[PDB]
Order: sequence, then C-alpha cells, then structure tokens
Amino acid sequence: TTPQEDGFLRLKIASKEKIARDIWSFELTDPQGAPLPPFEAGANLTVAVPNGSRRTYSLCNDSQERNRYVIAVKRDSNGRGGSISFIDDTSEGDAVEVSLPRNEFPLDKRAKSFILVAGGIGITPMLSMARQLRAEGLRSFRLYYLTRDPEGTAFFDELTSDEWRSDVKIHHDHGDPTKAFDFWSVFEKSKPAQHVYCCGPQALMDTVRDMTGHWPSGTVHFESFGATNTNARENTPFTVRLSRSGTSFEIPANRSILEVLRDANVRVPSSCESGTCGSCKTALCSGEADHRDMVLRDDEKGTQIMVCVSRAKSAELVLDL
Ligand SMILES: Cc1cc2nc3c(=O)[nH]c(=O)nc-3n(C[C@H](O)[C@H](O)[C@H](O)COP(=O)(O)O)c2cc1C
Ligand code: FES
Repeated sequence: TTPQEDGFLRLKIASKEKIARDIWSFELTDPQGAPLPPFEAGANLTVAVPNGSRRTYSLCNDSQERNRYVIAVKRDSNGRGGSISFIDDTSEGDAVEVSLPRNEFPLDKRAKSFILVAGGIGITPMLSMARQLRAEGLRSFRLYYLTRDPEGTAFFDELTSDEWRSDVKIHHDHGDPTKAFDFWSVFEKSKPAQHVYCCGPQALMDTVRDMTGHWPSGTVHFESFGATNTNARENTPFTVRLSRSGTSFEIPANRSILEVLRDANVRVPSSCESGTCGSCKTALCSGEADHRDMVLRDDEKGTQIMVCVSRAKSAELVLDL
C-alpha cells in the first residue's frame, strides 16, 4: 500500500533549514498553493521519508495558518534510519507525501491557564500550543523548556526574544544530570482549572508525573515520542508466518514487520510508527518477540506484538493475521 493509496497528500518542501545542532526545520506547502487541511495545536502528521519509512512529526506553526505545515526533525544517528533519511536525502523543492493531520494532543477547552513543559525536541507540540494560546489571546501560559545548551536548543533565538521571554523559561543542564531544574516550586500549588502538558524524554515525564501526584485528576497530560531507541548491537533478519493468511515473509535487518506487511498489502492499522499509539497491536501465536514498544505491559508481552517497532528473539514468529 503506497502513501497515495493510503490517502497521503503530495506536498512540496518549500524550505529546509538547520535550526540547532542536529535539528532541521521543514516548511511544507501544497505545490499549487492550495490551502491545506486544518489542524489545531498538538496535532501530528505522518511523512513518507525518502527510504520508504513513515515517520510522525508534530506541527509547530500557528494553527490559524492555512498555507503551510512546519515540522522540526532531530537527526537520530542511533535511530532506525528514518530521521537520517529525511534529513540527509531531501532537498528544498522536493515532493514529499504527508498524511492528514491527526488531532491527538489538544489543548483543553475549559482550562483557564497552562503550564507547558518541553524537553529537547519535545518542544514541537508545546510550541504549537504556545502559538495558539497567543493567537487566541485569552488564557495565560508558562513554558518551561529544558535542553542541554543553547546550540542544541531549537527555536532558541525566537523564544529568547522580547516577544517571548516573559512566558518561557529555558534551563540548560549542560550534560550534567546533577544540574537539575526545580520542578517542585513549579508544581507545589495547583491553581484551579490549571492544566499541565508535558512532552520530553521519559525521565522528564516521570519527574513531572511524580511532582503532580497531588494535582486534580485529569489536569496533567503527556505525549511520548517513543521508546529510547533500543537497537541492541545489531538488528537481525527473522521470518514471520501469518496464521490465517497462510503466507510467510522474511523481515530483513533494516525493515520493520509493518513495512514488510504493508508491501504485501496486509492491512494493519498504524499511525505513530513509534510504538506509542497502540494501533498496530497484533496477536503473536508463537515465538519470542523482542518488544521495543511503550503500550504493552509485561502481562501481554507473550501473546501480543506492536509490529511497527518490535522484532524477534526467536528465529520465527507466527502472527494471527
Ligand atoms: C506523536 C509523535 C510526535 C513526534 N514528533 C516528533 C517531532 O516533532 N520531531 C522529531 O524529531 N521526532 C518526533 N517524533 C519521533 C519520530 O516519529 C521518530 O520516531 C524519530 O524521528 C526517530 O526515527 P528514526 O528512528 O527513524 O531515526 C514523534 C513521534 C511521535 C510518536
Ligand atoms: S503504529 Fe503506533 S504503536 Fe505501532
């Protein structure tokens, strides 16, 4: 199933700039200048990258714009190849196929104020929320932004400008785990109808979760960008047998099960491709899966598999497809 058969739109890379160490910004427009599908803050879309992989990125431009989508992609040298492919093998002017935006992490309508916490490239959904709150002009926010140093901080100059410096607080730990930010002062008292949104490394999100254990239920919201890339020394090929379809596929070292099945036109629901959304859950009839996801707790880890990220510890898996 190609991106086009899957409903992707053909956009054009209007602008590609390096904006921090290892982080690039892309501006995507319709090639004939047509208005794009609407989105709101927190929305994600999937991009077909030049190597054939599909990767999900947050929209970080003002949601009142109809003419472009802006994403910021960190190049992951230890990743699966997708961000490397999108950063290295694209040029300005290239066509790129892109899904409709998915409204997956929205600002609460009834909240009156916001604490936004971004770690690293987790800036992108928090920025879109900050932009939208500004454009709306009604509710106040504070953005806490935690990165390593100014050079590796996306949107540093904009968010340190006069326009923003009152509402965003940037902390650099300079690579010392011990240079920690005081979150307890931030979360000590809960204001009424004050919500917290957090996007960052799992360790940052855990901390914000532990500091807000006393906040009212349903006022603290998290979005994960996916597991801490566990590419353990190598990736090895294995075989996948399908139980109902009666077919078999070899999964090579550099492709996911999902990518191989999708080429065979086996229709498995997928959105995130990062093992966080839970859609691609598949029954495992036999075999030791090597789980690399975030949605399966120990208690289904012997009978289910997120085909978008996980591989095999046995030489063969048998999936109920
Ligand atoms: C909801 C969601 C949003 C994401 N947003 C971004 C983003 O804005 N920028 C980014 O660099 N990675 C983002 N990611 C991670 C990418 O989808 C991808 O996993 C990452 O670029 C690593 O891929 P690679 O292993 O192929 O290098 C997001 C993941 C999810 C699940
Ligand atoms: S597609 Fe989201 S977890 Fe696999």
